[PDB]
Amino acid sequence: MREIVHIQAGQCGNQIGAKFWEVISDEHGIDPSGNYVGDSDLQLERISVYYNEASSHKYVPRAILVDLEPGTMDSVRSGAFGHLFRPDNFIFGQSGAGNNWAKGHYTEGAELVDSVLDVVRKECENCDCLQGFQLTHSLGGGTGSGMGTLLISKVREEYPDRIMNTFSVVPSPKVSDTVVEPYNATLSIHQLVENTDETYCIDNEALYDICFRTLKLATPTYGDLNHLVSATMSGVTTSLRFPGQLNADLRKLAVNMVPFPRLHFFMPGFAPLTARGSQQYRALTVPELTQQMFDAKNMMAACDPRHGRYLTVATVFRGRMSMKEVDEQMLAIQSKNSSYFVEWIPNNVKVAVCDIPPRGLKMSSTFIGNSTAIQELFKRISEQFTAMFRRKAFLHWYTGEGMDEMEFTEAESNMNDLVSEYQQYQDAT
Amino acid sequence: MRECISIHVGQAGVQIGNACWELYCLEHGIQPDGQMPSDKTIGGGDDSFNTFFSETGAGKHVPRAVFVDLEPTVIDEVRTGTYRQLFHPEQLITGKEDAANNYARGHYTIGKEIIDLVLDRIRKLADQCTGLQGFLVFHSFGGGTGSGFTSLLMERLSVDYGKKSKLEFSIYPAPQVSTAVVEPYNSILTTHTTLEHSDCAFMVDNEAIYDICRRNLDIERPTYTNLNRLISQIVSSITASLRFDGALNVDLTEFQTNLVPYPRIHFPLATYAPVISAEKAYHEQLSVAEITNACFEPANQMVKCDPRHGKYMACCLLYRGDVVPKDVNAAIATIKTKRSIQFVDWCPTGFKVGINYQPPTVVPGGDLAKVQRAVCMLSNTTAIAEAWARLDHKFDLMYAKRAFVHWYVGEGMEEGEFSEAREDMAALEKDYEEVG
Ligand SMILES: COc1ccc(C[C@@H]2NC(=O)/C=C\C[C@@H]([C@H](C)[C@H]3O[C@@H]3c3ccccc3)OC(=O)[C@H](CC(C)C)OC(=O)[C@H](C)CNC2=O)cc1Cl
Ligand SMILES: Nc1nc2c(ncn2[C@@H]2O[C@H](COP(=O)(O)OP(=O)(O)OP(=O)(O)O)[C@@H](O)[C@H]2O)c(=O)[nH]1
Ligand SMILES: Nc1nc2c(ncn2[C@@H]2O[C@H](COP(=O)(O)OP(=O)(O)O)[C@@H](O)[C@H]2O)c(=O)[nH]1
Repeated sequence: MREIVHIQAGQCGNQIGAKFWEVISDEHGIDPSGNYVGDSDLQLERISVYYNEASSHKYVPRAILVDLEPGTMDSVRSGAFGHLFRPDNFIFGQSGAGNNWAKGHYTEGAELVDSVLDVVRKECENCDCLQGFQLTHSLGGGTGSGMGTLLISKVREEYPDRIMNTFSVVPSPKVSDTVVEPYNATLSIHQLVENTDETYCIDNEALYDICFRTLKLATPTYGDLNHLVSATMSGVTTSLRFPGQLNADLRKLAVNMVPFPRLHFFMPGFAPLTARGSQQYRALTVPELTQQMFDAKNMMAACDPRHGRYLTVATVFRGRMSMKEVDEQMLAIQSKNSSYFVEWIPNNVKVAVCDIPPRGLKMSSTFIGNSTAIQELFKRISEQFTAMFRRKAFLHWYTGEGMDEMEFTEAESNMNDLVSEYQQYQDAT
Repeated sequence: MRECISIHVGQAGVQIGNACWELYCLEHGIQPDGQMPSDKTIGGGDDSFNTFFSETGAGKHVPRAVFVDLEPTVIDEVRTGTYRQLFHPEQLITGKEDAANNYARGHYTIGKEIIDLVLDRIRKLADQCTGLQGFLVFHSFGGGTGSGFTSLLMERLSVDYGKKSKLEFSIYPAPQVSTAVVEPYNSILTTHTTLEHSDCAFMVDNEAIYDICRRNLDIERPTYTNLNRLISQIVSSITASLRFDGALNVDLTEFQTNLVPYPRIHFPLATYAPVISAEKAYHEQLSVAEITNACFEPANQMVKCDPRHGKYMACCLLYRGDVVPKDVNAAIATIKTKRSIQFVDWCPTGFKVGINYQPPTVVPGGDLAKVQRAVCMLSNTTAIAEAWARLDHKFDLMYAKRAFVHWYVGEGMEEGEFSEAREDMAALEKDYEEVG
């Protein structure tokens, strides 16, 4: 189809994007320097979505590495797949961007968003058809919520027609170096919700919770977490990298999954919970997998599916396994507890299967859901932020950089409006 | 000796087209290279077979039809395939971006952009014709480039050719192959502006057709190359009268007039009970009588409904070879059992039966095979109210809370037309429950 632009900022999106790209480029199997390593043509049928030919009919992706701590360039080049990125999209500020808005949100880097917009434009020109933007960052601190959200403002200003997707990373007290996060979070959603299309609440909280309770790692570093996220997002992308019945596309994904123009906080999950183990280990079978799809442990966000009604349900399946039995299982899950699936929309669930197995395991599934249940995350942000704000804290920083307090109050009002709206939409019939 | 025009809109309308036109061409024996044993090497033909083919200096019989598809997928396959060579060169149109499950894009953003080129091709190709009875269109409900493009195209065409006709062969939504859930919105949002120009339509419910293929064709994965072969056989049967040669149901005008009880209500059910397992050698034996003996059951119809709970208007048929009209009238005597039949007081009833003498010619090695006989009931039964009622139920359930409305509202049409279209179909179903 058309072409899309990939955006990675901050540290989680910069490093996490690197690992994701590693995973996908390996499964699609093209050489780091671009020799054709793929072993079937079906691999290369759509790979133009995220890879582009060089001067010698050789794949070079279309991605943009943006950040402001100068150390990201070396840290990225020091990964496995760090070299292959285009040696002109490494646009970096050198003065550091310690986790404080309005230094990059307002003060500097507003100077540099012109440069990033110029480069992304000149990049997309040769894209024969433009399909949208792929932005990865973390709702945490400065860069990843500052430059990223300003960039969203600019791109929505310039390219209204195409769609905008966000992969969002929510920090939490368990693994949280800094302290000012809730301020940054609410400051970020108050622009995201009014300037995006659909979201991906890739929670750290429950994801660490998995790494530490059941996946049994007492020292989850930035190693393991990027493992899980690269797996999840690569799975999310496969519905697109492959052909299928539900050949869901960006616009189509939205319109099938977005009931109301605001409530687009998705809840990605993953059924074969995994370590970075040298072994697949756990045989996973489909009747079990379908049950696993809704497993509380399985999800990447802090919520209970049982306590929630799904606005829309989408599923993707992988490997060589019988298609008919899966459908049978899906009908079965819908029947036993009718409430979990919302009454408003009949037949919300959509099922497709992909021929190639995920590289590593035999047969699995990649969840992409959207319940009202997503409200629990936003309630934790609400509580934490409003507690830290009932009395002032650090507010001199933001204020003296040019902020105010009415922006904070309006952001918190926006948030609690959103959560009220979710609560209401999960109680009609 | 009466030409016509065919058309295929969307990737669903082009797939049906592809699965059908091989049946058409092979049915006459027209191969991509074949000599078509009844020709003159320059325009040789004008029998009912050539009534759809225009011959070049090579005596090529290139179809007077187009494939339309803004997102290029199936059409690209046609271009690689020999089928494009068989088709008239450059007649087909290739697009760039579909509306993707939203009627308004194909009706207010995307469809209008290329609709003029489409109608330009229509006009240029049409003026090559002289004896066109009407239009044969293939589409279904799903997106604005597959349901909205149709609506707009019918608007333009009905404006351009006031005298001419257009027959609809549309595909009905089903939960089982759901590639969206805006689909019911699409269906309503089209049919509410389709009756005003259409005059004769055909809905083949994939739901029921899926039920067929899963059970009695012994295919357990409903691939878009199983249902399509079966449905393409349906199309060959219904087109058979016009397409092959002289018999009953000569004309599209004849279709209308022997199926329309009222200009609005032009939804005829189609029936095709006689089926076979597969290329499998032998299962049993079967004669001309038994097949219509079993053409009554409610589970042998292209759309889920109980014909026993309704009354008919008119019922034509076709038969293939092996003539025995005496036993046909014997079947007429048998069907008086009335256990699933009932008619209307004021209107005279006709079980019109016409004959054609060709055994069913089909694809080399599909999920079906050779048999000796068949018959297809074209009942414009009032019972189709069931489908519209179920679709209304689903529509109201989804519309109680303004679902997805912005995904149409911001796309160049207002909201309230939902309500007027809903009441429009309410009037139509009122007309059903009244008739009788
Ligand atoms: C829905 O319920 C029913 C519907 C129809 C029937 C009987 C059904 N229809 C009529 O309405 C009969 C006569 C009127 C007239 C209509 C009202 C006006 O267009 C006419 C016309 C004008 C100029 C030129 C040609 C035609 O049609 C016809 O002339 C066509 C002949 C042509 C189209 C093959 O009709 C037939 O005779 C053919 C051989 C098929 N059958 C019928 O005999 C019974 C029932 Cl119960
Ligand atoms: N060929 C075919 N199509 C089917 C079948 N069952 C359902 N469809 C429909 O195929 C349609 C896909 O074509 P469109 O409706 O034109 O889709 P669109 O998004 O408007 O545009 P394109 O995908 O570019 O065609 C969907 O609406 C499905 O409902 C089937 O058995 N065969
Ligand atoms: N680097 C990294 N950070 C993560 C990840 N998951 C969550 N985080 C959190 O994201 C925040 C990092 O924000 P960052 O993008 O570095 O802000 P910056 O300093 O402005 O670039 C910290 O709170 C991390 O705990 C991950 O996988 N990688």
